[PDB]
Amino acid sequence: TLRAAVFDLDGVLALPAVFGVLGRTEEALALPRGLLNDAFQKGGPEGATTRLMKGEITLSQWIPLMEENCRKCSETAKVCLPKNFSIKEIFDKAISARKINRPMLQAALMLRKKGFTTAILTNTWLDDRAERDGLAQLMCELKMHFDFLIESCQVGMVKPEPQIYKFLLDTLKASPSEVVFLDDIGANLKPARDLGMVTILVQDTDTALKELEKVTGIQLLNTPAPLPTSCNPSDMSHGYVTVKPRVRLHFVELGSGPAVCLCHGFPESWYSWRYQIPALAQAGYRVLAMDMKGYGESSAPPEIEEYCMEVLCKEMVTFLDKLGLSQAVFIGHDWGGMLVWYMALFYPERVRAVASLNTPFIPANPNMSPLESIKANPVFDYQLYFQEPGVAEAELEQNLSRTFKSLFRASDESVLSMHKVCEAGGLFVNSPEEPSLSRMVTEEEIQFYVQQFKKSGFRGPLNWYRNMERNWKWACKSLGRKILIPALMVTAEKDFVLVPQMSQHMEDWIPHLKRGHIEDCGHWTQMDKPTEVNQILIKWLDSDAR
Amino acid sequence: TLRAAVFDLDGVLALPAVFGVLGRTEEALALPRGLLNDAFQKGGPEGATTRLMKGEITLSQWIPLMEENCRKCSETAKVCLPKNFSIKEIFDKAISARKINRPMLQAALMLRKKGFTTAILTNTWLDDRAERDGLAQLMCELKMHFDFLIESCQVGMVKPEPQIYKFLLDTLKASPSEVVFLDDIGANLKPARDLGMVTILVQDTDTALKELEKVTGIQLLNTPAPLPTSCNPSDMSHGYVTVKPRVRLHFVELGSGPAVCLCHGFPESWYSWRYQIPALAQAGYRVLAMDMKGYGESSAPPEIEEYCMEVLCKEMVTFLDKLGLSQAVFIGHDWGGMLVWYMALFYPERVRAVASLNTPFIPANPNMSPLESIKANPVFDYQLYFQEPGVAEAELEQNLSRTFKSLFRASDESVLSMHKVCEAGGLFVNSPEEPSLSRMVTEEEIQFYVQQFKKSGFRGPLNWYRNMERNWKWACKSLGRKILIPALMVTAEKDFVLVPQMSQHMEDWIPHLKRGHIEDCGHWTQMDKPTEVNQILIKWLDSDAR
Ligand SMILES: COc1ccc(NC(=O)Nc2cccc(-c3ncn(C[C@@H]4CCCO4)c3-c3nc4c(N)ncnc4s3)c2)cc1
Ligand SMILES: COc1ccc(NC(=O)Nc2cccc(-c3ncn(C[C@@H]4CCCO4)c3-c3nc4c(N)ncnc4s3)c2)cc1
Repeated sequence: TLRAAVFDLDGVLALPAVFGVLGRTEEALALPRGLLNDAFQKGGPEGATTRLMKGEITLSQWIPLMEENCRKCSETAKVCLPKNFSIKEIFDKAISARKINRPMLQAALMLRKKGFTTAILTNTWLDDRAERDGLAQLMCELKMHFDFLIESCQVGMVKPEPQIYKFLLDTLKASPSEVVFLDDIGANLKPARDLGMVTILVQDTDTALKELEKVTGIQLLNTPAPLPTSCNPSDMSHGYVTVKPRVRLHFVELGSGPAVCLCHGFPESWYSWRYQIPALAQAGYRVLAMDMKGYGESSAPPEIEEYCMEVLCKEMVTFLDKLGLSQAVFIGHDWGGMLVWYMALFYPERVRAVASLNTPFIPANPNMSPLESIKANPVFDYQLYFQEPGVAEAELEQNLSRTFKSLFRASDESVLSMHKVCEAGGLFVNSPEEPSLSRMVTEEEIQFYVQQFKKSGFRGPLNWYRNMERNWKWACKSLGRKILIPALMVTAEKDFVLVPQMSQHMEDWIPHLKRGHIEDCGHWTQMDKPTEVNQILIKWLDSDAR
Repeated sequence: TLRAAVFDLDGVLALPAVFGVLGRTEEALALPRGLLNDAFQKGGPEGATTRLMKGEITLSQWIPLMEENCRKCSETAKVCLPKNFSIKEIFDKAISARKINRPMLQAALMLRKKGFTTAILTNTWLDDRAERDGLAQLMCELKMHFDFLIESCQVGMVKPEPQIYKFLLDTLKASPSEVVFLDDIGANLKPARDLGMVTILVQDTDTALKELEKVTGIQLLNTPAPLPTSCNPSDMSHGYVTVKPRVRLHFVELGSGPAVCLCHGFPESWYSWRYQIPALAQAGYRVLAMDMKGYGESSAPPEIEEYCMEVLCKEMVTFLDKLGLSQAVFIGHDWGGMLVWYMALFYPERVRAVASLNTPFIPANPNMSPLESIKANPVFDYQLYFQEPGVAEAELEQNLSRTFKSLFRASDESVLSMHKVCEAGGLFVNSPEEPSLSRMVTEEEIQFYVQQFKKSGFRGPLNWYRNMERNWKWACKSLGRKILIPALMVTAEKDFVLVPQMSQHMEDWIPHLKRGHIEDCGHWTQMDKPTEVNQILIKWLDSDAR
């Protein structure tokens, strides 16, 4: 019968409770017990605090009124408030110290994953303090995970008034018996109970979650570590820049701070960074997740030479110019990782820092043709298969769902055996018509890639491999250079195409190179090990990129 | 015969010349005259500096080589270099001190305006220093104003090599006699002259521009103050956010730094901010120029209530949520100015600072109907004309070019007389069928507005005026509040609709309100006085918004 879960903010989704700081202050300043809490609730439904919680006045208008109540209370109690007593200081510190209650958020996230409608119902204020951004940032992080956020100061009603509960029920489109309501204030829980809602008085989080698990029949405690937050394509800001007459680049954009340009590989999408986008934005960065040239909503001209590294890099520099960005940190994976090393070598003034997942930096051999190197290693046979225009396109485009389900597999999921691809006559000749779904992806996520690839197919993406000679000639111009800007190389233990050992000599050309290494990780780094990718990238960004 | 102008960077488009710092350093450290300049050019075409200028090595690889040449030169000269002599420090300071030569840039801008192809040809380096962003920012500001930027380190050729001149001519698609080439180095001018180009040796800017004016036949010196840089719609980054199922918001985005959300008025576009967008981005802000709901590429649902302030504000808060922005500075003009005051009153935690052009903040009268106030003032008669759905739409949509040419007029250009609009039967009844073009706009800029309005017409825009009662009821909830966040009110002397005196009591509700005032400025503030709007906004942003 239960299908909705409602959470309070202070003392439930965020700890320590801002309210509990009035008690801590009394103790720290040796004031009479309850003095501050009494001045706070002074006047009850007609008092200054209710006016604040209903949105009649702002927090900065409330501060002097709370101070006057504090003076009145101290007078009656026959005590003196200290020399430099400040309600502003006390509240600034309390609000700043209040952080998200991670296990409570995890429980809300699990209930919503299981089909519950979730909401935050809170008695809050209109915050106009100079330091208001901290609270704004917290409310943003929290709210994205819920169906509804109901704030007393916006609705002009306050808990425990019965009208706010009828408003919640109307917002939820649910009858009281269908709702679990969690609150740390027993008085605010009473009208929900009186209406017939399941109520949980929250003291310690663990007990509250045990009651929540018992009543919902859903495992919320001791659960496995969840995946980082992903992206819903229709909820993102989509950006479009024309870099030249027939070429436009599409990107997804989230967050504020230093620009972080994410560059996917083959045959991928901006969506390959879905687990990184929210995390990097939350870490204090402005994420620009590209659809590389030839992919998704970006233009896909047919000509091979439109996909040589020199032109791709020139376009990424134009992309920055048109957005008015002097620099970006460039993070690439696979072919994207190759491009980012080239951006660092040719346009260091535009590259704040550079990081590559899997793709090593190997200097060009000015004596050997690049095709000779590919022929020497049996693992790179698929690249010769990719050479003849039309051959790989026909195979990869034949059945899109089959293509992505065969490609996107974890290291233990029987990934494509790429030896003798040319001899066999294709990539999927020993592959099932209907592959099983990898643990890394949902059916819906595969259908997103299928839909994206319906627009342009595989011509542009395969063209990235068709400029060996052109790329070699351009790379030779960089032979006397070193990469001296901040650089990170992330190796994936079980990537059998871009093996960790291929990166071993990078320090000869990148002396200050920093590294990351991910164990039990295949080629599809971002979706294989998203938590670890996020951990490595955020740590390096905060230390080396600002 | 002349149709192309080529400019050097160091000593021509940027001053003081980075090269002249070697001489200043010798003088300041009392080193033998020419010692540093000699170590700099040591080895000539085979030396370290040519390798740097050709892109063989980066600036950070060059620094130790220059230091070794400095040691060799001092040895031969029988002198000692000082205790803490640093080539890095010297160059960091020289590059940072180098600023754009504004009169040279103005001359290039005028020549391009008159149909010249313009280019920058420069001997430069691959900058990987920790402080490289300063130079990146300068190159970005400069390059946008030119057809081509040719950098020695990217082309692998250097002035005075004849190949770079043949490459320039091929890039320009011009014969030498058609080209003016300006350089501060006589040796680098010689091959252009030998090819038959018009050459100008640049010492002082004034003399160089007198020679340039004489040879081109174009007034470049003593010219009137130019307009700020505008926007070419096809060169901007275009962003799109779905705020709810049937509503998407479009915006143009430029720059990095604190988010600045520009909100246009009626019946306008993001393009109404064209002179502000480049200037604010250059000032160190991330500009988000909206197409407000009902306009341009943003959705335009037909329902009146979709355009009440409460819903418009809720959507702008959702817009911030989806972009991952905790706050933005909100700057509005006209109806946009009305919305920004409402954002400050209802969502102060999301508003970094608020500024309005022309639109005052007038608290709601809880005793009088908003329609009663409009009827009391004859100037607001056009608002009653705007009430009946369909009437104003038919008149404004009849001839789009006529609508915008009649509307967009400076204070001295016989703007619409809005008295007895209802009695007359319309806005344009006493207006010509073919209005003259205002000095504020080009024919092309009018056709941009015409094209934008072809999509949705005037229904959504007029609906902003159709929520008087709803807006009044919502505004009454804010009657006990004050705006205590940073606020700027900009009045326009000759706006006869939004008169400066209408803002006179704003300090009663916004005690710390800052002001700007623009004389001889009509209603269309941004295009009437763009230089002054930019000056007022940048000054206030830098002082009050970060
Ligand atoms: C079947 O589905 C797939 C999907 C993705 C891939 N991934 C790739 O093919 N990744 C990729 C991306 C970019 C370059 C390479 C690559 N594969 C082989 N080499 C050859 C080098 C040369 C000597 C040692 O290995 C390179 C590289 N190309 C370059 C280059 N052009 N410049 C610099 N370093 C390298 S490494 C691979 C493979 C199969
Ligand atoms: C014919 O082409 C045009 C193009 C643009 C305009 N511009 C406007 O109509 N601007 C505009 C925008 C927003 C509000 C108003 C406005 N016009 C009259 N009042 C009435 C006030 C009330 C008492 C004194 O004047 C208001 C305002 N509406 C509000 C509101 N709803 N809330 C708060 N303050 C105001 S001022 C005007 C006019 C003709």
